[PDB]
Amino acid sequence: ADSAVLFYIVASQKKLSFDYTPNWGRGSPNSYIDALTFPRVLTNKPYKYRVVKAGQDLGVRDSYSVQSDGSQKVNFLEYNAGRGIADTQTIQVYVVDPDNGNQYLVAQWK
Amino acid sequence: DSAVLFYIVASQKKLSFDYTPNWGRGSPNSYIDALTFPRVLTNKPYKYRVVKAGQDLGVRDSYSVQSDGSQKVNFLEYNAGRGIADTQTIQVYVVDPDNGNQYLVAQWK
Amino acid sequence: DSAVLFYIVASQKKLSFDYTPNWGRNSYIDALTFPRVLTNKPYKYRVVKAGQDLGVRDSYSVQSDGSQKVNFLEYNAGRGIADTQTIQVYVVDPDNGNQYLVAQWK
Amino acid sequence: DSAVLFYIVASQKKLSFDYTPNWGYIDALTFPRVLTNKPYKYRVVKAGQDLGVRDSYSVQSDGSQKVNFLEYNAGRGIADTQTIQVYVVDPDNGNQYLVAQWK
Repeated sequence: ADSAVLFYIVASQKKLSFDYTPNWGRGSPNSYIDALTFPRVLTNKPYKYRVVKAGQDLGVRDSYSVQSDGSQKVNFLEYNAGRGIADTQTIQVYVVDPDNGNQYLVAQWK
Repeated sequence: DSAVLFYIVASQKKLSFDYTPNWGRGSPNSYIDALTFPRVLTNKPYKYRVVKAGQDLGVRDSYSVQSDGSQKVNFLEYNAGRGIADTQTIQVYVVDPDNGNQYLVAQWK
Repeated sequence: DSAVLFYIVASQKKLSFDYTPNWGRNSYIDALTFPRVLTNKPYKYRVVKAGQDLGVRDSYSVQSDGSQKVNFLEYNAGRGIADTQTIQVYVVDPDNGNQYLVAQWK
Repeated sequence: DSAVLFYIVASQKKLSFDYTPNWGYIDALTFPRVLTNKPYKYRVVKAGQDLGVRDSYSVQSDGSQKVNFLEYNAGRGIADTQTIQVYVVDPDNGNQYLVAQWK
């Protein structure tokens, strides 16, 4: 039951809109996923992203900048030494809170 | 409160809401007779409880969520057909139909 | 819901509470006691009997052993409530007037 | 934060925990009474450097759990000069929450 939390948020911020519907970008070949873009990301803090590939923590990188349409791109090339991630691997993407370094899963591939 | 927001993101990828209060005024202008929210949450058919100057006016049935996402709370339905004099504090609570929990969403003075 | 739990651990490193409802019965329910209530704010309680809002009353003191008792005689014009009906008990937040369910009978 | 406190009260009506950091050169961190709803792991970060995750020691009968920094720092304690952050790791999603900090 998550109404108590939702309205804890409404209490703090009356007007809020976000969209973390995952857009998985595919390089060449299509087998590989090389990016993830969110249509509308939270902007209260300059969040960072951590990527996990098949159980391997690829660490934290600087975020690409929120674009004027509110979207943000995570470029997996920046985390994976210049290579896409084969789509048979599970990919986890975390937001990292800059204040305490907390990590929250926001996207998962398979 | 980042931990709570992303708890919401975890369960609800895409969410938009707007409870910026639009205080309606009858005639005379001194009286507030309504409150309108531009875009309410719709996951549950919430209702509204109104407290006028510390007096609990109780719960009533919600007006319809309109096609633009808006929802109106008519204080005439809580205050026996009179607006609320703007010198009184007004508290509006959403009521959770599952457990009857109450959460403040708008406050006049 | 682990994010929320550790949000609490974050704000408050050490915490113990116990709201396991001890109902006071022998067919009418005359009271409800909680072994260990939260004490960060002086909470009041609102009681609803079989859907009927009996409203808010002033709280009894938290006892030395951390317990607090809600006496339904103060809410129901001096009368117990028959187990027939569903009793809901809400904590009332004195800051904003919010209320959260914390106990239910049937 | 009362709204969230009582949401926890709602989900579990009886609960006690104690994460007041017992620091023991700092070799280790002990928590008198950890949550046990999941089998949490811990991640350590030293002076900004991610030491990563290690398997957890068993929760003691008195509810306490010990994090041993020798397992995270290649057999060496951490000098109190540096800031140590300690995160619980949620085994379901891999989320991490800060639960202790040294300066």
